[PDB]
Amino acid sequence: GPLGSALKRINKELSDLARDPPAQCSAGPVGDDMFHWQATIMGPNDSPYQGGVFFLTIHFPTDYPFKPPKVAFTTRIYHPNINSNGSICLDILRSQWSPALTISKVLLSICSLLCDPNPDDPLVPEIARIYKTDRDKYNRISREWTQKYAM
Amino acid sequence: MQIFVKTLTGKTITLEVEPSDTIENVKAKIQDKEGIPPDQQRLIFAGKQLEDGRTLSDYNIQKESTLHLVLRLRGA
Repeated sequence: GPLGSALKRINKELSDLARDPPAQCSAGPVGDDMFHWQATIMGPNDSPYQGGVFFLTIHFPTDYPFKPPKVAFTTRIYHPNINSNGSICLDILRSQWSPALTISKVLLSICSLLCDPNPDDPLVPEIARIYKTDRDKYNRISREWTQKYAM
Repeated sequence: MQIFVKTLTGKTITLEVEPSDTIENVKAKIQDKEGIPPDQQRLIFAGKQLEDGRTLSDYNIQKESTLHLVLRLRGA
């Protein structure tokens, strides 16, 4: 069924992550449910999040890969495209999703989001304002939150 | 005339306005103090979403009134 189709796609991507592991990223099933994953992202070197470890939840819908996976942060982070609930604003997770894309590509796209936010279409307007107009303050506060919650 | 604008973070904004000022004008004033563009602004008062094109007197907003500033999301 639809559930059955998603299951084998999930397993395929899981084996591909084993053969070709992502750099500074890892992901896998929480328990024995293949539709519910847990992921980690190291703070990118070219970002004020460097040194921190950020955990994410990944839930695969039953219509995967025809519908995008649902990804959210569990670790708190100071970002204009990520709110206090861990919700993420990213095109690849919605309007620009494609079945040809993978979880590996999603995690890489999130990594880039941490290095270069999209302030013009933000999730947290106040943080976006600081990013655009006072980059030093943005970097300063980002590092502080990294120290407090990502260590 | 002096009104107040409360944010989700708890910050209270103090604005100097006139009864004939449109909601768009008010959003411009908020941009002057907070730097947040009008299209990312969403104003709530008397249980209603204040629409751009109407004045403060249209909603009968008077002195010492407190507006609620919330998020206006555009695809994310």
